[PDB]
Amino acid sequence: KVTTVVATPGQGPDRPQEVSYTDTKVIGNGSFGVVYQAKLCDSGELVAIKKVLQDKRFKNRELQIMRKLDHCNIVRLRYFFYSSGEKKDEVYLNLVLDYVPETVYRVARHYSRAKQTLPVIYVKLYMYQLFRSLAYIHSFGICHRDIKPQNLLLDPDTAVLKLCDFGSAKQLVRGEPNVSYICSRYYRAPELIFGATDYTSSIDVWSAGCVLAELLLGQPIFPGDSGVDQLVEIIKVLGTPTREQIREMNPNYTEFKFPQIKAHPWTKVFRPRTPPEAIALCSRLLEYTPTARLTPLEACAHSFFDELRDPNVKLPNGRDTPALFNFTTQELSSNPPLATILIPPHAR
Ligand SMILES: C[C@H]1Nc2cccnc2NC1=O
Ligand SMILES: [Cl-]
Repeated sequence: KVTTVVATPGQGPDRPQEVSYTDTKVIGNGSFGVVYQAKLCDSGELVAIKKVLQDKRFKNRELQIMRKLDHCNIVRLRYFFYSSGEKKDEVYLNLVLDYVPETVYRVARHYSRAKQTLPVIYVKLYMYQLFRSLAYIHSFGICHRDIKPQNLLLDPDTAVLKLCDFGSAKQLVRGEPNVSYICSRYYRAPELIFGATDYTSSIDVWSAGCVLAELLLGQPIFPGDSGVDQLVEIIKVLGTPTREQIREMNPNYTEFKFPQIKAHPWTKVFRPRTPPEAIALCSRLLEYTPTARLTPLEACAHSFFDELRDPNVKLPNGRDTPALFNFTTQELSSNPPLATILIPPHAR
């Protein structure tokens, strides 16, 4: 079966063209709808189609955001079109996205089940690209709100990483309140658990730190029973937050009645084989005080990733590393001076 739709390019001008695809099969699910895999008749290239029920009255936040983005470390919106569904009054938005099958989650699971550790070189590669993609979106004031291993797609051969699933993403506006119960639980920042509604894109940074730790440990670092137990799991490592730290998180409620627990030193949290740079970076990601956390750009500048800036660095499969230094002014906006560190001599 060959299907044809009138679809508008994602980043291109607003002019619909005919698009044909075949080999359609379901590969994903969610409250939003369904996700298909298909092959374009033109390029024979594989693509994901995210199908979301559309409230014809309101605009789709994910579409808006997706159309603005153009980055190597973000899954790009090829096309979008509309279709019919069930009732005669229902309209579905379809997002035609890059198809990348492997995920940081599956990759990390293979290692975890083999009682093995993911080689630090990959940790650096993956985390660096994640921080770069976050630096990009944050420069637009856009927060992802769902950073987790499942949302990090991997090309196993090039070690290119791409951020996906902007269904929870939003452009944060100082003054306007945001929902607190957001993000996947293990990767949920502490302020969110405190019911904060005036939070910043630094919640993504917390999430990223959770991913790093998980990759270093072989399992989630804060595996909470629930949204509230999530805080207990956190406390059992960072120790009870101080009254000032709690104040910083902008709480809607603090009546938790948590028992007094002392911090567990980072060096003790990880395997002894763990590089200090990784521990050091982690400790400045997972901080109670939101403003105390590194920005993605600073994180990219961290020493943990120095090896990546070495002119001789190579992928374990012998190939060259993906392009990591081709920054744009947009990307460096939050702190241009960092270019000195981010863009190395040999790269210029
Ligand atoms: C939406 C997200 N889904 C997906 C699943 C498997 C492979 N690639 C994908 N691309 C995506 O954007
Ligand atoms: Cl490789």
